[PDB]
Amino acid sequence: DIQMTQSPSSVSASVGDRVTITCRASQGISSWLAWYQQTPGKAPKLLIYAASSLQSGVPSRFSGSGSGTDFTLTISSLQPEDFATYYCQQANSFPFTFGPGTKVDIK
Amino acid sequence: QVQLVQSGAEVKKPGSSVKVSCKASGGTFSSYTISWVRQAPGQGLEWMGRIIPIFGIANYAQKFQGRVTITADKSTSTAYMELSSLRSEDTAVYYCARTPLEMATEEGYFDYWGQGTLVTVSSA
Amino acid sequence: TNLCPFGEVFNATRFASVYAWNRKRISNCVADYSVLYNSASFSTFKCYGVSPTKLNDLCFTNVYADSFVIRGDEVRQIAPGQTGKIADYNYKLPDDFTGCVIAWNSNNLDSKVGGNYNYLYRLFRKSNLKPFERDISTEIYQAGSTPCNGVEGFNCYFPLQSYGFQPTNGVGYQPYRVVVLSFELAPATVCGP
Amino acid sequence: TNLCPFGEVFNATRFASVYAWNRSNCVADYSVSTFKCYGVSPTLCFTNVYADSFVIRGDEVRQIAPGQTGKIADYNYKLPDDFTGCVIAWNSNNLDSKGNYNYLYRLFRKSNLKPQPTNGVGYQPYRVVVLSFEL
Repeated sequence: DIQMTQSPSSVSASVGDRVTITCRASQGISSWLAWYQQTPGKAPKLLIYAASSLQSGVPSRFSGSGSGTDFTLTISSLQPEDFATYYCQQANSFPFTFGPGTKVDIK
Repeated sequence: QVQLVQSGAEVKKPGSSVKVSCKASGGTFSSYTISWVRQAPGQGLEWMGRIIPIFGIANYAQKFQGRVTITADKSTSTAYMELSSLRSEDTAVYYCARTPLEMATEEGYFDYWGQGTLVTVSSA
Repeated sequence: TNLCPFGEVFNATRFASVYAWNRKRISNCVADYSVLYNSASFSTFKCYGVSPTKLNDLCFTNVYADSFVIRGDEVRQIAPGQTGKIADYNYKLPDDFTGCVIAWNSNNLDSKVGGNYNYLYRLFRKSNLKPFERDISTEIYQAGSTPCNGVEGFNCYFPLQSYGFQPTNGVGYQPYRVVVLSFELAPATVCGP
Repeated sequence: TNLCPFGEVFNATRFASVYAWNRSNCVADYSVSTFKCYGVSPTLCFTNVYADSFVIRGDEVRQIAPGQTGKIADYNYKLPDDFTGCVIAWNSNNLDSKGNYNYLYRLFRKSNLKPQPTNGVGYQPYRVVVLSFEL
């Protein structure tokens, strides 16, 4: 029942830019978070868990932080591979909710 | 290198039920909690309900409670999701994802995912 | 002077689940344990602290027949000192035990076709039970760091879960109706000679 | 009290064969090309360190990644999934310009493992050291 909402989906970054995506939780979810990455025609791959612990097996570019409700995701350099939609979920309430989806893509 | 493999793209008429599976190839049965997540085409991910095969406890989402039941057949390590009375606009691509379990506490943050049974009611 | 009602326990129509084991008190009667030993229906019969063949030769203060139902894999841990799931969250036998443990097959008695979910046991508890403790209270386990204190959910587990016995289940995972006899060595009134 | 041979693994006589990489309880830092590191941030308790050193040209080095798989990676050194380590690839053409070498360029070795106009543009030798942290 925690309706999440990220930054506006329309994000335009050519290559190696800084694309920041921030999602805020309707209720309080402490520091729990799990940022994902929806590559086209593939399953999301976990990027950041607990909003501070970077998942093993993905570049250090995908970093995030925050506390309380306002949570952020920052990309140091947008490699051409990272042209995907990014989702965040909570880990406080059980009815897990995924954000609407911020997609970094060409125009 | 744990990988999860589901069934094919089930095509069933509205009002029926499906028995999509999710084989947890790799990892012991006492360290994952299979969680099923659905994705409508053009819509973000949606979560129905997890199961803990070692404990057997399986609590669902209030939107899907009763609507959806999940069974974890630990004998062959293939968690099963049953979509009872598949109707309305339930046509999506249902994933299965295992949240790591430490000791006896579930952790969330679905890391290892399946490929997705594209359950769609269409000629294609 | 009169015969003890061991048929009110062993021949009972049903046994309470393990997390709420029935505690029948037997006294003011003469007990004949031989029909227990000579019975060919018992899968197991192991007495701790007293030889089974001399039971109807001593005299006991009182008898307590802890009756419950567990699975075949769980009968092995109905013993002093041994730990596990049943012996830690449902029924922990004391280290210095002076009684008997009885269990027999009940596949055709309390295992209905399709799965009998009438029997419950405690997956989780805050700590191990003290010996001879009945934790009938069903409170949501707070496995995680979030004090939900309400409807079960993420890391909020319901402690009572069902065995789900089926006729086609394996022998090692079948319902064995356990009847733990407990004696104490004082005026005594549950003996014969 | 002690420092691990970070000044010797990155500075020695030469680099060993790809198949048998050369050889705890020290202090690790970062300010000792391709600064990018995987798994963990460059800026921290550790249990064991695995510094695999080798030499690969600047063209096939692009295949050294869990997401990018190729023959040069599937046959010689494939980075394991859920990698918790970093990688550093530095220029070695200047001090190792002189066809004779000891690197493995096999493109059919067994199977997939389961753990200056004259100078060529994609043939410039880059020395790559990948550090895998156990914890």
